[PDB]
Amino acid sequence: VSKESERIWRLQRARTILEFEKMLPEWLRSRFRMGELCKVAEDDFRLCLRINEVKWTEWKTHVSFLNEDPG
Amino acid sequence: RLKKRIFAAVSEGCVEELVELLVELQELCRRRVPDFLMHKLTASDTGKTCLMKALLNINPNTKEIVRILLAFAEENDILGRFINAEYTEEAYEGQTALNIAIERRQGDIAALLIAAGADVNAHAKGAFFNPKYQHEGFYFGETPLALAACTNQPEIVQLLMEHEQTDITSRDSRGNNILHALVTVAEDFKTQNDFVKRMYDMILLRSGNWELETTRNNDGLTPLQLAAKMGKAEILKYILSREIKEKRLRSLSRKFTDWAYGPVSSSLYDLTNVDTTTDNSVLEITVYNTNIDNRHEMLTLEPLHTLLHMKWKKFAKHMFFLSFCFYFFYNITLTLVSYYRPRLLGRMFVLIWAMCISVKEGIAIFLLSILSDAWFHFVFFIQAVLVILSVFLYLFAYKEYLACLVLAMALGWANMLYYTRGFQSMSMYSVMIQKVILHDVLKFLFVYIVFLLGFGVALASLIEKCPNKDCSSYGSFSDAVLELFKLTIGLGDLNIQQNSKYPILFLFLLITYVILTFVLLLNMLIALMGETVENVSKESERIWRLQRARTILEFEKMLPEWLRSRFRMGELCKVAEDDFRLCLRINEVKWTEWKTHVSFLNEDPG
Ligand SMILES: COc1ncnc(OC)c1C(=O)Nc1nc(C(F)(F)F)c(-c2ccnc(C(C)(C)C#N)c2)s1
Ligand SMILES: COc1ncnc(OC)c1C(=O)Nc1nc(C(F)(F)F)c(-c2ccnc(C(C)(C)C#N)c2)s1
Ligand SMILES: COc1ncnc(OC)c1C(=O)Nc1nc(C(F)(F)F)c(-c2ccnc(C(C)(C)C#N)c2)s1
Ligand SMILES: COc1ncnc(OC)c1C(=O)Nc1nc(C(F)(F)F)c(-c2ccnc(C(C)(C)C#N)c2)s1
Repeated sequence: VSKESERIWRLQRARTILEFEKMLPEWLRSRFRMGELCKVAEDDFRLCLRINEVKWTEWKTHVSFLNEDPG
Repeated sequence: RLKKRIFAAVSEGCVEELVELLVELQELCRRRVPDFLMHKLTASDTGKTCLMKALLNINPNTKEIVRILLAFAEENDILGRFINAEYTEEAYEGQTALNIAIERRQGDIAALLIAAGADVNAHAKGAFFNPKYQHEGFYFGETPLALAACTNQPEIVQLLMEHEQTDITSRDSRGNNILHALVTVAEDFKTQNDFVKRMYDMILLRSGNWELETTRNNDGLTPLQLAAKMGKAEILKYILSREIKEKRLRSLSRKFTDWAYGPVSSSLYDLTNVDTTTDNSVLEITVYNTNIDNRHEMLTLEPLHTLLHMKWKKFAKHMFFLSFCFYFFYNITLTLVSYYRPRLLGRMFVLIWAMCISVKEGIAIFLLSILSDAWFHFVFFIQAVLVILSVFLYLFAYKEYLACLVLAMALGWANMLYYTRGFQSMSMYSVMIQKVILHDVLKFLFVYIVFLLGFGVALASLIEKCPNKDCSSYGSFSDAVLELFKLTIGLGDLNIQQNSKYPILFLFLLITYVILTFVLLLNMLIALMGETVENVSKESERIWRLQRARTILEFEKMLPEWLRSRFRMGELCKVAEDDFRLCLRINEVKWTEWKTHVSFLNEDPG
């Protein structure tokens, strides 16, 4: 139950978040609507969500980009 | 629209001919001066140049790209302020192209940029490189040497230290030099393969001198005290028991074998900033810091363990037994004064010792997590306060002194735990000082008050106003709350006759309350027990060792200066040409590592 607690809390929170998001008026949802447009290719322009993660157990090297300039 | 073209041609790298033609066009536009060229060569939003964008995007043709860029920069006498350019944004301020070349593990281009004249002291003084807390940003040391050593690039660390203008004794914004940074980044037993230990040893031997290790950051900590502050058990074990076997760097060691004959070997350990004779030593920091949860493994290191054992066996055992005896006779006198209360030999030794304890523990509190280590200070102070208050109320004409006197007697017999925590019979109390006081008892109290109030209302509501014992002990809300409390205290009795219009609903709610309070109590019970008896015995032994070290250091602070100098662990030993550092001798016998003994201070053992 140590972990089962986290399981049940996560499930209840997800269901609560989704039903609350359903309760809002459409204009409020359009106001919140996380995710920003991003050009990915010639004409792709998809709604992307930026996720800055820190994996402090890293041993590798990264060389790729879309906007190499750190945001 | 040429800036974006140069940046795209330099980031994509699909062909260097694109950037070659674009640079020809740029030079043509420049002929019709340096500030214009680099304002067209940088991004005004962050300050990044095309060199950083070329190194941030490594591709199979990036070495030729940086060669082309540096050739074009030197062909215009601008390469000085172009290879040394740095970000301007608040988050990544100070980051230059050498930081990016090292963070991308590009050694060849790094040598190229250092040969071209990129200053090797560029401090990445940004809010991303100096995070407020870890896991939000990347702190390596704000320097190319620290970045090369933290990312496990000993080739670049050699390339950086063999350079001429490098500052090995450079201190970043946090005050850290390279060694504080290495201590900060060092992870664990087998997580980072102990490469930080390798870099620490290599950088300390390269610059063989005591300045890197005797340097205090902005918190007044040296790399050794910084390994003590954090829970870096591996780096602390390395620095403390560090034996250099080279002939020139022997004075850098902190441990010196001087004695080996066969398997027998008597080794000296250095106790300069370790043996509580200074401001705050590895011993003080390791014992008193309650923010690592690793003192179990750091207090068993090579000099610290024997230092604690020696202090104990030398004076702390005697002081501890003497204080236990004094408190035991204080409690016996208190018990005999409380039993023979006047409803005569000495009833003031109680009073003088109570005032002594109150002032001592009060001064102890005044100089300060603080409910687990410094817990007994509060209860000893409260007991002494109760005693002196009982005396004051007794010499006044108060008959309410007996309550405080009996409470003080009982609380003193309870405070007798502090002396008997490592006796295997007061184990559960010693560990539930930590377990139950944290949050489970307050969660239990909140839920129990909710149960009590709700069921008090639910049961008092069900009862009918009756002509004046009312046939019901669940009368007003307070009587129902009292009956319920007495119930969970095993003081009551449930009867089916309570003068209700709904006796079955009343009985249902009463039994529901009983069962719910039992569930609550049993949750708290299995929490307080949490047996795993092997692990709970580890916990009790660990608590005993931690408090033993803590009280050893407490007792060492009470002695005067002359008694401390008369105990003074550590024999003075000459370890170099003229070093003469206080050490601590430890004899060992190893029957496995058979080696010819060429490092020693004395050739004649004994
Ligand atoms: C080794 O222990 C002893 N040996 C011989 N005699 C003794 O007492 C005569 C004792 C002893 O522990 N006495 C105590 N006194 C008090 C005081 F409240 F008065 F402070 C105690 C106390 C304090 C706070 N919370 C509780 C709990 C949670 C248990 C409740 N309810 C109890 S406990
Ligand atoms: C935080 O809890 C509270 N705080 C303040 N007041 C309270 O009640 C006054 C309470 C409380 O728990 N009330 C309750 N109501 C009812 C009910 F009759 F509705 F079923 C309870 C009940 C009765 C019988 N079997 C169960 C289960 C199925 C769980 C078992 N086994 C639950 S319990
Ligand atoms: C209807 O009863 C209940 N309903 C719901 N919850 C409950 O408890 C959570 C209870 C209940 O009986 N509680 C109790 N408390 C205490 C106390 F320790 F405080 F004295 C109890 C007690 C009293 C006297 N001798 C003992 C022995 C020596 C047997 C022990 N051990 C225990 S009994
Ligand atoms: C005063 O406490 C005692 N003193 C001396 N002897 C005792 O044993 C008889 C007792 C004692 O515990 N009596 C109890 N009866 C019951 C009941 F289930 F019937 F409600 C209890 C109960 C209530 C709620 N949740 C549990 C769980 C699920 C945790 C279990 N298991 C058990 S507890």
